[PDB]
Amino acid sequence: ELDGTDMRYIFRPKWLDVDVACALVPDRADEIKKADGDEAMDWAEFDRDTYSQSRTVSTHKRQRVRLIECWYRKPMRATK
Amino acid sequence: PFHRSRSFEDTVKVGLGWIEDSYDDSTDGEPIYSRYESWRNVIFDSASTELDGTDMRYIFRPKWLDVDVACALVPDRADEIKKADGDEAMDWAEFDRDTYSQSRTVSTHKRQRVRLIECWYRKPMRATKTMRVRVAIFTSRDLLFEGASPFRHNRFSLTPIWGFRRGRDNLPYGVIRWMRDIQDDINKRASKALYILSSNKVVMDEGAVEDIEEFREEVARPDAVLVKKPGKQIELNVDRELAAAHMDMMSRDIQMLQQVTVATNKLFD
Amino acid sequence: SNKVVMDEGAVEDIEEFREEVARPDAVLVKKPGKQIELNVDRELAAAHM
Amino acid sequence: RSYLHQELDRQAENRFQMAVDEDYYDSIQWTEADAQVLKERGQAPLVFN
Amino acid sequence: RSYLHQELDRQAENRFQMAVDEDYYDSIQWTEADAQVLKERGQAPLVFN
Amino acid sequence: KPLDVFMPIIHRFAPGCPEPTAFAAIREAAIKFCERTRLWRCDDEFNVGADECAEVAVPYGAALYEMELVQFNGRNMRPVSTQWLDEQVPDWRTTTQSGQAQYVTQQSEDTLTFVPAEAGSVRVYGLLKPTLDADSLPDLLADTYRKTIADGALSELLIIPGKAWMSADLAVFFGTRFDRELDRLSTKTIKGQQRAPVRTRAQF
Amino acid sequence: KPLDVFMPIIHRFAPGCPEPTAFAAIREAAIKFCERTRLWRCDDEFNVGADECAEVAVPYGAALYEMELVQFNGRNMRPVSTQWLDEQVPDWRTTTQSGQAQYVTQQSEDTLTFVPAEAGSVRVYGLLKPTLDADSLPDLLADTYRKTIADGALSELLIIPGKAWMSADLAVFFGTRFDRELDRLSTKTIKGQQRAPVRTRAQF
Repeated sequence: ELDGTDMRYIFRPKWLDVDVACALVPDRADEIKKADGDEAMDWAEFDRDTYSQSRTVSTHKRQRVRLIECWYRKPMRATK
Repeated sequence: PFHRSRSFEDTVKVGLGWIEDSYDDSTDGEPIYSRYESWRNVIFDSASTELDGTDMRYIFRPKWLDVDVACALVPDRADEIKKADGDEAMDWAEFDRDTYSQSRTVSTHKRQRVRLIECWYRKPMRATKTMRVRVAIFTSRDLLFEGASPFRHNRFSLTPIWGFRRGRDNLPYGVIRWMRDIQDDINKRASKALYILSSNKVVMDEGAVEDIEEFREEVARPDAVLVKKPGKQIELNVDRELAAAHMDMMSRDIQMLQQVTVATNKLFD
Repeated sequence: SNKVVMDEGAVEDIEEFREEVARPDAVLVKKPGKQIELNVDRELAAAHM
Repeated sequence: RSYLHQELDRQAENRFQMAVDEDYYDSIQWTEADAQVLKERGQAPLVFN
Repeated sequence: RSYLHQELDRQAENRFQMAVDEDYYDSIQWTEADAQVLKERGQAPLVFN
Repeated sequence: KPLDVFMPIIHRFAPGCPEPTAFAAIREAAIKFCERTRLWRCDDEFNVGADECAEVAVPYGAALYEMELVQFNGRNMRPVSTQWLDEQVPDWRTTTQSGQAQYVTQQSEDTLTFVPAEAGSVRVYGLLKPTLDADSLPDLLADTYRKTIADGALSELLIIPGKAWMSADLAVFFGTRFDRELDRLSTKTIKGQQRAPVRTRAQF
Repeated sequence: KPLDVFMPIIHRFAPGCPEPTAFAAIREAAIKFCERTRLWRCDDEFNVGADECAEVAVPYGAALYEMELVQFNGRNMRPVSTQWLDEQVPDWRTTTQSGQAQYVTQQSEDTLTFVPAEAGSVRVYGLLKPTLDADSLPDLLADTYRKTIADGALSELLIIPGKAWMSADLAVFFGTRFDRELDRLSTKTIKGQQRAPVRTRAQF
């Protein structure tokens, strides 16, 4: 479709800090705390995480988790 | 207007494009829908000679739909949809989508796609007091629904935007063809010229070089040191004016593409 | 394609010569005292254009 | 189904031609065999489009 | 998750092509192998962009 | 077929030469003739399988000079050099995976190697060359082209020093005639007796 | 295989040469032949480890002329000159670090050195050259190309002074024939008997 209605689903993998991801969705913070992707976004995130080829990473480290928002379409067959 | 623009864009690239204007019942607010169908997904009767398309006896519209959508589309016959040809174009698109990768470990959950073919055919009637259009939707092994066209107008919803139409076989072709073969010739000329620039052709006296393998490897290298025998002549750079000749040929082909508004007027009409 | 006018014994193997003359990368070997004249007629291309 | 088969096999030549035309539109202009020939040359295929 | 995997691996080629295009935009146009070849040549790679 | 048809010309130009020497010169001259003319052809078939560098089987009084082409289970097979495989197709020798044959390499003097090893019939259509010790020369060398081989052999004999045969003038003259005749017949592979045209392959 | 098959040609041109001197001349002419033609080939497998400048193993009556291709534990290796390493790779000699072997350098006559040292199997694919004292020449030289090496040996034998065998004209003639035949066979490495074409590498 030129309109794009035939698009059944869209996926939005977002890379978020543990603090902000925990803040955005409540009542399920434990799953976020205990918590695929293509080369682009994972490459950017892992380049950020790597810092350099060899570094002495301290105990304090930014913890980033991935949340995926999926918008999907399902027919309903309303009798009307 | 976007649908019409895309349709004419396809009529430029390929032989024809299809725009359909029909009336559909659903929770969609607009009753009269006008949407584009690609040249790939439409099969039309080729026996027609009329410009209007009246002589077109039947139109086939193979569509690829998900099982949930297809079952939701037509009720009372979901079992046949669950249990359930085509040209290489749309089949290739669908099979490329299904293939994912060359070697892939597909999980249990796989989206299932079925092919539904919508057929509109015309049959003579000759009422006592003539051509009545009937819609026909059929899967590979059965037909989902058979009935007459509810619309008063006695023509198929799909209207073909024609283009250059071949005289002998009465089948459309796009603007491309002549530009296509001159283009592939241009590509051949450019590749040949670049090769001739890169690699030297060597004709030599039979005893020119002591080591022929190192010679063969290091003719092209700009830094190579070549060792040759005293009186056995080596002729490097044998044919390189061919480079200029092929470049001129490519330029001439470009000029011929330029030669081949008023000329395009038939597509606009 | 090249046209070749040559002495009789210009090339030892005439089959490899025949195949590889047109090749822009080919290594061609010829006997010393026998001349090779590749590109016998090529202004004809400009004439035909 | 018989009519659809006849339409498909009758149109196959021109449908394939139109497919190749749409393919040459988006800078895909090299035949697989000739692309392999260029690859053996060590030359990267190019399309001027 | 299965749908996301299918959509990711189905578009892997185009995703790589778009990544390469964006990479070409901001003046990185050299393959690592060709950059190494130029380095052995003693030549500093350059992009005209 | 026997060399007794060649030898009378040697008698005429080299008087009373011993038969084994003249026969050896006939063999060497015919070897050079086949190296230049490449007119002798025979067809050989054998079975090759399981990474075996099989040798071409040839008639007893012949050696495989040059392979016109190789057919592998009905496939027109493409000969390439060993370096070409080393530079395009790596792990050429280390790999043991079987497959349908695509390239021919002659690593040894008479052994053929296909880049995919496969157990199937191999047909080699190749030129032949007389061996250094052959009692009977082939029909083409003997019946119709006896004079050219005779001239080459006469050059060889007249070179011999300290004998009544020795004559430098005739040696040089017959060497020149032998070279010119080989040189004329060089194209007979492509042309044949049928006047097949010789046309350069066109590359676009 | 023995040189007594080479002997009849020499005793046909040089009547009474001693067999040891003729043997030495044949071996030296075959050395020159294999230096120009480069046909003779062999493979060997041996283990190299712990900074060991291992030596190649070859058939006893032969010497390693040249290394066509060197493979370390299944890797097609890139040969480099020692000065090339001194330029591109500093501390080649000083370092002792082990790593995946990537270039070969031959410091000595027959010892190959890898700039990354490792303990792994080494396969050497090298052209061969007959030694100065080899009782038996390989089959390809004697059986198929007897005449050319015979020509070279006969040139060397006719060079010898103060003897009935001395003849400058025939010596020059045989030397020129040997040179021409070597020159024609120079391309056999790339070509072979399979008619593999010789094509220049293109650099882009």
